[PDB]
Amino acid sequence: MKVTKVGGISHKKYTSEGRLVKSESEENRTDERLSALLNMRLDMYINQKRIGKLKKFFSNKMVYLKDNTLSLKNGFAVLKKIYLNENSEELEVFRNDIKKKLNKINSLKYSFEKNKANYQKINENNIEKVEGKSKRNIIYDYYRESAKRDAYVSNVKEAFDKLYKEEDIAKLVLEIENLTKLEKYKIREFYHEIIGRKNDKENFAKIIYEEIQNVNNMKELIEKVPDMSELKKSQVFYKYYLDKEELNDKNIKYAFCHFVEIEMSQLLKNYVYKRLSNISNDKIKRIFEYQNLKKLIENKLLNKLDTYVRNCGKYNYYLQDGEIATSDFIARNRQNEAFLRNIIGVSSVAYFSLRNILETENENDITGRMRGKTVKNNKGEEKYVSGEVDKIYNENKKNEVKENLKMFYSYDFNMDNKNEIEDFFANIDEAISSIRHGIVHFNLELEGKDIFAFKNIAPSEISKKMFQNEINEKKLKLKIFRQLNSANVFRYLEKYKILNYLKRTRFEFVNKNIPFVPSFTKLYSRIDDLKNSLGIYWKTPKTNDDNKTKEIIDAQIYLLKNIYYGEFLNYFMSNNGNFFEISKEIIELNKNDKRNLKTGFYKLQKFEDIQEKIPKEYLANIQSLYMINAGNQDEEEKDTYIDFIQKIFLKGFMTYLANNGRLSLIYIGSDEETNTSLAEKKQEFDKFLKKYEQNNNIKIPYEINEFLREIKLGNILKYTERLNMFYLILKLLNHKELTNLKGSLEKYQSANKEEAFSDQLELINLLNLDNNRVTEDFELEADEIGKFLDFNGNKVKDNKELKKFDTNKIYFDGENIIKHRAFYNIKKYGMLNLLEKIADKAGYKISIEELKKYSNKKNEIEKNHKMQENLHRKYARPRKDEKFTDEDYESYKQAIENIEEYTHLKNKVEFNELNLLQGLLLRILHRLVGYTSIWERDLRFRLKGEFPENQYIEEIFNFENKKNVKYKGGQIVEKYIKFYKELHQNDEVKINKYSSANIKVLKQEKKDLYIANYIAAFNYIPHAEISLLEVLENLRKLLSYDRKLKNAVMKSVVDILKEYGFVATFKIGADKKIGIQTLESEKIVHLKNLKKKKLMTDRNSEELCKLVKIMFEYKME
RNA sequence: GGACCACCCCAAAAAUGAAGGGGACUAAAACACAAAUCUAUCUGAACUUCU
Repeated sequence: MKVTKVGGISHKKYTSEGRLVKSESEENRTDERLSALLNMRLDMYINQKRIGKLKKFFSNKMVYLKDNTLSLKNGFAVLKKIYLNENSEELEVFRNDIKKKLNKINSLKYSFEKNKANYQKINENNIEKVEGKSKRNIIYDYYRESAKRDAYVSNVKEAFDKLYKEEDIAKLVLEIENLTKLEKYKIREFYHEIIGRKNDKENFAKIIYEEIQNVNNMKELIEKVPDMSELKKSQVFYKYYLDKEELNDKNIKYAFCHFVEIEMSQLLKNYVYKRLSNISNDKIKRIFEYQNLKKLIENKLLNKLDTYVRNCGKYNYYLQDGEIATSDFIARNRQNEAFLRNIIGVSSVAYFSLRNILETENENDITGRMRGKTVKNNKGEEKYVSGEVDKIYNENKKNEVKENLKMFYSYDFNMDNKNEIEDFFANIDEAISSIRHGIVHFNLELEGKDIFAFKNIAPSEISKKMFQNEINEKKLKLKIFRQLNSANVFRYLEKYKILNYLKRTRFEFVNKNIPFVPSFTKLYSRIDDLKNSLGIYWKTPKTNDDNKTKEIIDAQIYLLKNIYYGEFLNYFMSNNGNFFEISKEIIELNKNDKRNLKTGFYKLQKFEDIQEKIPKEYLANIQSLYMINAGNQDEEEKDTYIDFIQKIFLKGFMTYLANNGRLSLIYIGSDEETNTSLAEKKQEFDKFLKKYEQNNNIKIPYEINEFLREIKLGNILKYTERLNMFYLILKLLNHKELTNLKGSLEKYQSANKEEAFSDQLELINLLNLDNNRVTEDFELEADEIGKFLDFNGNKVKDNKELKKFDTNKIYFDGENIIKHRAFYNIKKYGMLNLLEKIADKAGYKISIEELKKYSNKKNEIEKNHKMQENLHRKYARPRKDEKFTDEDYESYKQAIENIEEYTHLKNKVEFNELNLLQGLLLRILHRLVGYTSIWERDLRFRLKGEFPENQYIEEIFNFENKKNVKYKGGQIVEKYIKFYKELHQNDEVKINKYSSANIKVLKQEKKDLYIANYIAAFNYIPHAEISLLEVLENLRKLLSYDRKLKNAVMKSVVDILKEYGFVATFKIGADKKIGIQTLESEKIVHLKNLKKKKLMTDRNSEELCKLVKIMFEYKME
């Protein structure tokens, strides 16, 4: 019986009591909802025809008691009178079950009132510490210090041994294995015999409640009532005497037999009672054996102790004198703390992209250095430091640094200046340290707009000139023009069809601060699916070429996309406009649909009670309902809150596209006699743009300038100085982190209800016209292609041998390079000599006969891909004969087997499997940074929670800093280890665990705490001297303080492997060590109906599937 | 040490059903103008409807 998450209501805890709260207003809804749940649904109260019809009848009928009346509500002998549609003497049968329903509601009503806000900053002897006020947090605050931690473990072991006696558990493990279904009560009623409730309710329940009223002291109650159970005496001390008695070492032991009994009950509710669950039967052996169970419960109370101490440190920076942490505070706090862990992550990628752009052989980072400034010696006071930008000019890498600078920036550098460039790398490195110090100074003052302030940083002569040549209104016109050309618009439209387009649609480049809008891709893809379900009148372009259709749709998307973000979202979100005209329409289109008029079970019924009076506030209510009902649906689904919100922005867009009034975008697209006249138009303009990247200010031809005269822009940033440094960070970022940085700045604005990065998000969108997808005229040294190719068993290195290698000239084709898109990302992040070593171990090479088979099968896919689409059409919509007999089935099987063995073979010689491998290795390493950033935030929280004094702890978590008294030099791990040694100076072996001889094994193997500097600096990527399965091993050792993070390491790695089409079965041995048992590429099922003949056509090739398993296991030497 | 196959919080006279609830409160995800294609689509309830 779910109580919350049903309207907009949710349990939100407050100062005086916890409260059921309708989404926005803080009024009490606890009495309103719990009176509404006080009803007996009459289908409970009961092959598939008589049963299935009666359940639909009595689900409408509810039996409630308002007020002490048995009247029924619309949605045995007394049950049939309702079925024959025909008072109080009859319905008194149900009060036996409604009194059990009433007592559940009164117990839940008291369950919400005690779930109140706990954490309160206090001020005892001039230090600001945070304590809990709840009954449990009084126990955790007693054992808060690290000295009393061993007494906390012993009291759990003492309480566990008084409740569970090694054969009561041993019989209880047997009953969990020896059930399948409907036998839960035998486990349950035996477990109540272990606790002993039958000699508790019947002997002490009514006795002890009288004596609580008299003696008002636990010491006097035990003297008054002797011979209590050790668990019952533990329960009374928790409820009636824990708030108001002082905690001695003798009376602290009463609270632990109740804390252990909760944990054993929570294990039964998850692994026995509810759903069993779907996990295993081998899991149960690991959980419930007595020596494992005694270890697991104390490994779970020590988790709950450490989350308290971590919360007392987290709520010490974020809270004033002065305040109690209500759920309004806590939820806003988490969305600001998740903001910080995304800016720590964006400065770890920006270091990493600055290490590839300036190739360091040491892979050792970065201060201080990257400009030449001398410093005084101990003797003589005369030296010159080793600046890495001056290490260019010793190795003469300036032909290669300028090559790496071109991939990130597209500015024409001149390495002969060499003082202008060393000032440019200073302004990149000072910009990353500026947002690094912003994380520190978002503690004393909660203003996130000042972490991108970039104060006291003057831009270079390059970075000023580079920014103004990417903002001014003439250059943005030649990026709109490049996006129009690259989307094949000039080839599939007439000249006046697009001049009429450019006179109307304006290009902004304004964030508009609207939450939860769908992207237009993922919304264009729904059109042909939803075309019949909604009154759309659209025609997706269909042509018999299927490479022409991909290029018309790529022009169909881009032309409608600038309508969607530019003109549409200003119309569709103004208070004048049709938002609720469409929102009430789609709820009616689902209600008045067929087969929902049969049974009124349409899914959009839970939206009809929402009005909200504003289209912008309506989304913030739907996006609030979405965030509270995430994680309920399994497999998961097309989720309702996103599916409903994609219908509004697609019905409303196609209504905005019909009314006023451009609708010639359908027939783009149609006149084949026109496309002959525009066939070479894309080639003439692309030849111009390659002459534009070689030199900008040449000349603009007349046919170019007729488009550029009409392209209109919304807003220009006008060059403030602090955006100049924020631009240099964003060019050092891939697309996945750049949208995470786009998302985290939007979620900061919607959480704090202010606009603070509206100048920053406007500059992210001026990088949204920069992704070119024909990337990026980089050089392709032909030796570097040929480390993956084997010409007669040897790597092709000579450029003449590459022409000798192939014949069909899908490679070299002199005198040029075919320049595949896969080698862009593998070289920008290179990670190019690494994937040589992985491919050499796995034998992944491009054979001659395997490349020769490519050009044979390439002239056969167009026969196979067309024949697959034709036979699939007989399967989906026959409409004529109700055929697709078995002779069509076997012909469809041989069609998709040939597409499968070609697409696996196309992706190998087009290097798309290396672009998938590089995309997979880097996606894992960008995710594991996000766990070491949680570790850095939760490291200062445990230390500030343990020690509210000792202000030197904050001096650990600084990054230059020149101010520190005790911990001067080093990064976080190098300064934490000397904090750890001077704290445990009397408690070896813990010093010798971090001793200077032990630390060399600890650092080289990247064990317990040196994996944090290893992951966050991306030190895997040049050499990989420790494998991923040992990085993931050492990260779970690092995150062992928090169990929800130690468990979510492997869950986030399996889910990354599942996005790239792999099903991973890891094994974790008896030693803490991870190995892959099996990888399989996930099966694309064809013909999902007909229930017997599926085809399973796996996505990634088996040769790539082996090659990923080597990548996790690859270690240097 | 065994992840994937979470975690935390509140509820013990009557109301021993702790056989219950809660969590944007806490992680994982999801949402976002990168990419990638061979999975009919569309309704629904804990396989079943559709033109």
